[PDB]
Amino acid sequence: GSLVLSCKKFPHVSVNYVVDKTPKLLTDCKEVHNCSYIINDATLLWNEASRKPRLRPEVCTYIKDSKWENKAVKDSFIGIDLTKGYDDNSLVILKEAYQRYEKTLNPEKTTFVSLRHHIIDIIMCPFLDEPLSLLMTVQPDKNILISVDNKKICYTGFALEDLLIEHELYYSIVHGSLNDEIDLLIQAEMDSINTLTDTYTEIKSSVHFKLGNTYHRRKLLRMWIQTNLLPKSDLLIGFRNSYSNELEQLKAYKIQDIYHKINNSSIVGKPGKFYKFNPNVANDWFQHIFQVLKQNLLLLSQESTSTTFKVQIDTNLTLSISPASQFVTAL
Repeated sequence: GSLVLSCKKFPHVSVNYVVDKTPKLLTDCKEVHNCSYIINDATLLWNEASRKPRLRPEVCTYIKDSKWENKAVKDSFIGIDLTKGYDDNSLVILKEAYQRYEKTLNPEKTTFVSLRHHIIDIIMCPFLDEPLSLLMTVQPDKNILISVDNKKICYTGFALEDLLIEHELYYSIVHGSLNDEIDLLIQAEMDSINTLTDTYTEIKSSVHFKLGNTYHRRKLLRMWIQTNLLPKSDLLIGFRNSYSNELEQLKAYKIQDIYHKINNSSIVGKPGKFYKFNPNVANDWFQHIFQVLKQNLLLLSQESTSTTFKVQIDTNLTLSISPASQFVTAL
């Protein structure tokens, strides 16, 4: 019924490996549906009916020209205290998205269905000092559903998005191939669209980067995995002054740009434990546990009455799978 399996010796490229072009985590990755969820109307508007959050035009223009139209516009973003005014269910949508796209899945492969956050968590295991715990359900159609079960920093993040974007949430449902045996159907929340480039733009709040600092290398790698799992997507980072909390600089990054910042023949020269946060090793790890997870969840599910399993991964990359009660549903 259960399984304990070490995955620490997973096949992977040298920790110092450098290649100029960023690798792709998924192949043939595409957006298959999108939807806006108006929370108070308990309504999902799909595709042509959804409302795409627009990245402010002054901001799209700033990104395109690498310069502000004028002082008035620049002073509406740069210098603003992202801390002003601080003293103040997702699994349901994934399942509707699955129902809408199921007929289109590849019956010859196992598809993992999940919110993007959990795919990122799984790829991040070798780069973290905390373990991972998730639920993975082998559905009767044999596809697998993944699920689960600092206030100031998080708030300046909402303020930054608030300031750059013209409640409600927006989601892109993407499909991609990981293996000759595995596909992924992922749900991702998109902060906005750059209307000039028709490109999703994910907004991140940050203090200037200190490569060398473990926390920042983790964030940069996560950022890279985050956009790399999508078909088209750019990053827009708002750096704030550490002391004043004022937005000091806005900087756009394409996937190749975040990639280059974390993979060079120069950054790879410094010592480090977590596989030196190499995006290429993350990619190898990605290819590995997903194949291990697929083979094993399928094997265990035939020989069991349980369709749901607790999936765990040590900080030593030891994988643990045990059946969860057939009388318990995690929503």
